[PDB]
Amino acid sequence: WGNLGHETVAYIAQSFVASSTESFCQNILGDDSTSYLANVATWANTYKYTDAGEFSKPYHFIDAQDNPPQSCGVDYDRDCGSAGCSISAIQNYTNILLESPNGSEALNALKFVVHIIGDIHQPLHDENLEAGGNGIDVTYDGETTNLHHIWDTNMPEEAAGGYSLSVAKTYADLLTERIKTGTYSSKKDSWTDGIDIKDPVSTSMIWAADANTYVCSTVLDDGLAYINSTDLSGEYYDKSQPVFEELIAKAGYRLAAWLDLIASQPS
Ligand SMILES: Nc1ccn([C@H]2C[C@H](O)[C@@H](CO)O2)c(=O)n1
Ligand SMILES: Nc1ccn([C@H]2C[C@H](O)[C@@H](CO)O2)c(=O)n1
Ligand SMILES: *[C@@H]1O[C@H](CO)[C@@H](O)[C@H](O)[C@H]1NC(C)=O
Ligand SMILES: *[C@@H]1O[C@H](CO)[C@@H](O)[C@H](O)[C@H]1NC(C)=O
Ligand SMILES: [Zn+2]
Ligand SMILES: [Zn+2]
Ligand SMILES: [Zn+2]
Repeated sequence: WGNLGHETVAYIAQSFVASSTESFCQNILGDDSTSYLANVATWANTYKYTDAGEFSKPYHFIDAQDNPPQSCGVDYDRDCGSAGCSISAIQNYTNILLESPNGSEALNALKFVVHIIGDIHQPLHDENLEAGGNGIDVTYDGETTNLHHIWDTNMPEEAAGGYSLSVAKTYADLLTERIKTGTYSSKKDSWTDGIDIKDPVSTSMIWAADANTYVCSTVLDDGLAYINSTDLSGEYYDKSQPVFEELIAKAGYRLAAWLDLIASQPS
């Protein structure tokens, strides 16, 4: 996701974590504002463009070698690669937070988890084709961009009605209400099925597989000729919106569940 998506995911998580989980995170982050998760939700992106953080670029995605839009699937051994991926990074950073929650590595590990649980839920972060759709040129409301970018940024910003942190907070609260009492309330019990703090690979693979199904159903089902030749702010947007909204909601809810687990380990 772009900044709006990541900040939305983070504000949703802040709405669902336990009070002790909140304190646990605020201490690690050295940020006790009411935007504590949202303030750091883009850090991993910032960091990957620095000298020290270049190595972490591959941690934002898993390049699933599947066959969309006819068939989708993610396979950890097949797809992660020797440079690491979203799934191997969730393992590494979760385990840092379990083994050394007070240590010097906990700050970055937490910021990585917050960002990467978000990124896993963006379907094109679970797809090899043309570098997660970066290589696919599109027109969006008259602007030339690419397919990955519209999923990350153009479409969520359009749906949220902006890009600022305060817009993110309002979008988060909309989606949060959908979870508590609205259209997602009968789905959310299934959203933490299979979650296991002792098996970050399996757990994050559930989420990656889930987002990946949308590559076939939604992202690419019109086919590449349609996508090359049509302005995607029309019908493509209209059918994309409910999918990215639900996936952002899931990302937030799952991030909160995972943070609760990490924060509750005895010591
Ligand atoms: N194989 C790839 C390559 C890049 N990206 C993401 C991370 C990059 O910062 C962004 C570029 O728009 O897309 C992706 O998800 N999959
Ligand atoms: N994430 C972003 C960043 C910028 N802009 C647009 C609106 C801003 O006014 C302009 C900045 O030059 O670009 C946008 O819509 N989304
Ligand atoms: C785990 O995280 C640390 C700190 O960013 C990094 O040095 C290391 O290479 C990572 N290990 C794996 C296996 O991803
Ligand atoms: C997109 O259009 C360009 C130029 O019209 C052409 O080179 C290319 O083959 C097209 N790609 C697809 C998948 O239609
Ligand atoms: Zn992102
Ligand atoms: Zn992206
Ligand atoms: Zn990222």
